[PDB]
Amino acid sequence: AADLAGKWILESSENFDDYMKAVGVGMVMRKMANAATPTQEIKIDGDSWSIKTSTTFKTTDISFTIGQEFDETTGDGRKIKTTCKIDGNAMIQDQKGSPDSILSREVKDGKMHMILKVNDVVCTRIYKRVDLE
Ligand SMILES: CCCCCC/C=C\CCCCCCCC(=O)O
Repeated sequence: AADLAGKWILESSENFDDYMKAVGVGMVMRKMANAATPTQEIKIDGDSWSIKTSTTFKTTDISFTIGQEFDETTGDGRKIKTTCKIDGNAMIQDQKGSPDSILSREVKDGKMHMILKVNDVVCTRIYKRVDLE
């Protein structure tokens, strides 16, 4: 999963609105989030990670150690317990709360595929790399 490092910008999205409805995001915030073109900046040092997700209206920042449970507050404001692990090509962010959700990221054919799963909803968001320097 080491190649997730760098900067990424959203290229395509499928079923994000239903994902947000399932986790309880309100109407106005869904309007903003659906229209957004977020960037993700991912840094990796050994088993230490950070991920900054930026939009014009909201930024989230998390930092963690692979395998170590930590407190996360999501962009929409849910308090959850998160554990991240590496599974070959993918880094999986397993979120416990109300509701639970699974977020996976992996690079394929040069693009970061982020799959978000909650209850019976699956959302796929594909990011293109932004070259740094
Ligand atoms: C900075 C990101 C905040 C986006 C607005 C908050 C609304 C919904 C958040 C749902 C959980 C996080 C989804 C992340 C999707 C993605 O990174 O493309």
